[PDB]
Amino acid sequence: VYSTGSNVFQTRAGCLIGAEHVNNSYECDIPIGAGICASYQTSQSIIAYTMSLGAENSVAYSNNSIAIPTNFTISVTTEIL
Amino acid sequence: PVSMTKTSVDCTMYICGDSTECSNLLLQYGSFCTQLNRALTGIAVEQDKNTQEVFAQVKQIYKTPPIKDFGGFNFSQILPDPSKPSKRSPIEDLLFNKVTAQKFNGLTVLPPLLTDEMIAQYTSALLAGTITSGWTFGAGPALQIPFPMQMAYRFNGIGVTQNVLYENQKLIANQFNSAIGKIQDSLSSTPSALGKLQDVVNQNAQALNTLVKQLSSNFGAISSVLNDILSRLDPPEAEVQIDRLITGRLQSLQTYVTQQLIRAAEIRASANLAATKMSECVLGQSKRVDFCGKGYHLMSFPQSAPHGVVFLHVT
Amino acid sequence: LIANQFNSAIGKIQDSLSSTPSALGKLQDVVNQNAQALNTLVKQLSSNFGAISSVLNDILSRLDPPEAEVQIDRLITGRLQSLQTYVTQQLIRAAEIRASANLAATKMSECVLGQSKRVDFCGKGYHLMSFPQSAPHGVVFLHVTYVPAQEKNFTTAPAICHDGKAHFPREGVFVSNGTHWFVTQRNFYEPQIITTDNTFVSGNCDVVIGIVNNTVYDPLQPELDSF
Repeated sequence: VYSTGSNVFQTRAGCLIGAEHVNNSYECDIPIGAGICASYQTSQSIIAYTMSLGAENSVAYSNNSIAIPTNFTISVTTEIL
Repeated sequence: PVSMTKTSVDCTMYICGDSTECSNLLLQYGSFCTQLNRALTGIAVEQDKNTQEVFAQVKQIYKTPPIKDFGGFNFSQILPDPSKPSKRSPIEDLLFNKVTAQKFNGLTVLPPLLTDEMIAQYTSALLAGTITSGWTFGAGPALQIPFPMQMAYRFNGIGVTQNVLYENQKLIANQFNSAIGKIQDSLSSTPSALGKLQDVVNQNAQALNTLVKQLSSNFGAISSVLNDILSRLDPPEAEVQIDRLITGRLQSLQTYVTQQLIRAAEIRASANLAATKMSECVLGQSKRVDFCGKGYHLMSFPQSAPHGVVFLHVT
Repeated sequence: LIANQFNSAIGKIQDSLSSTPSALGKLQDVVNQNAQALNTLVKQLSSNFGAISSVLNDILSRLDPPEAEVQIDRLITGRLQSLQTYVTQQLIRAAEIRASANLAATKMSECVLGQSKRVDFCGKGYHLMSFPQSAPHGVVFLHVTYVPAQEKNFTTAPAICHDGKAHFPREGVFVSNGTHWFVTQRNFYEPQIITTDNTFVSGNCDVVIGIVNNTVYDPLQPELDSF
């Protein structure tokens, strides 16, 4: 409720104080908005970051390539309503 | 429709704009403003929940190979363009162009959580997974497959021998390409199709404005402006006037929040329908009739829209 | 193997539900909501609403029946408005719970008593079965599902021209390891010798793109030749 002149960060949501901007892209912990999420990590302080949406992967397409599995797994999940 | 605009209303400075005595008199009314703030905050988090649950169903981020050898098929109208910085399809650019005030008393808008570029990033990833894996990647690890092979599999799904596909390949591709172009022209021509989105926008752009006009209702008071009473009256009758003013405005605010709750419930129902349609008409092939368009279902592709989703059903 | 994996899965269900206290949040908050709403209703009792005091008796014990009805009017107006707001809130959330209950009943009829082909309606993966469990004010499904793993690379073709005739697989796909050709089902690696009996013939081999030359096996031919 009282200011700090140290480290402001002007995002599209508004002005953030008390956090450090991070050049890396991580998963969203708590939502601020406009792609920007924050967490307490490393010394350790609170950081705000652009979300990393998922691990990048490119499947090797061809016109003569088929992928077939050989092994399987029974897995059980829970769901609550 | 996918979601609606996350609005937010301040209670007190909407009611008693810069008055200490008015805020003090509203404090005698209990905890209404806290209830209103909690209700709108529930709506605002619900919108982001709906959008995230609709689009984020894929664990990875896929992308196309540079070699566009799809047996003669074409996908250039729906695949993303690296030419624009607005890294979308042309069709989504028509969707942006077809769909189209003042901040004074607490009537704020919040930005959405998910920006439109990464909405396009999920859309690209879903398209890449569909065209490179068949329906397998919704059930585990993505597995590569030639495209006309899996089209033959979907004909085997609907009741046609795959024999039919291979001996009649190229014409199918021609028809498919022609069909896609018509859709773009059908969106280039007709302006009245997208009203199912825009009315939603209008249904926020209409009611909100009327709320501001209820600032000019006397409710029996001598004036509609707060400072004129305070510049004229002695408090043991000014309170008699301010009581009327806050009663009328509080009732109007309660009307607004009730209507917003009902609309938000309807939008959530629409979003659940859209999520199920995403899971069924895209990630797999449905045997159910007319759940994914008219005719026996083959395929569908998603495209993004401002607060909305657009499916193309290939039948 | 399936038995042991199933046992391990059940054990990790028990351990995961015993360890994480944050799984049941959907069952928690609704309960909290009711109490919270109920709580603020009683918190509306001591609001004066611009009248003289929040006790009915003190207005009665100090003022006149030609006077006090104005205060009582204010009291009943404020309390009545709060009560009507409450019944609006509860009835809306009741509609929400009805929506969830209809969803739960549809999952009851399709995931449990039958085997649904709809993807992700019965949890992630290829659905096998499900079991229901009772929960405080709610239901908890366990979806038992099937996933693939350990994929490999294989080389394919759409059809095979053996003797001027196109050959299509009856059910499955043609694959090659580089040296020979085999036919297999589409979700588990199990090669077989390519016969007539697992294929069928339709037309010649001058229209289909990507067709290769190979042999098909006649079951009748070693029986006829050896005799």
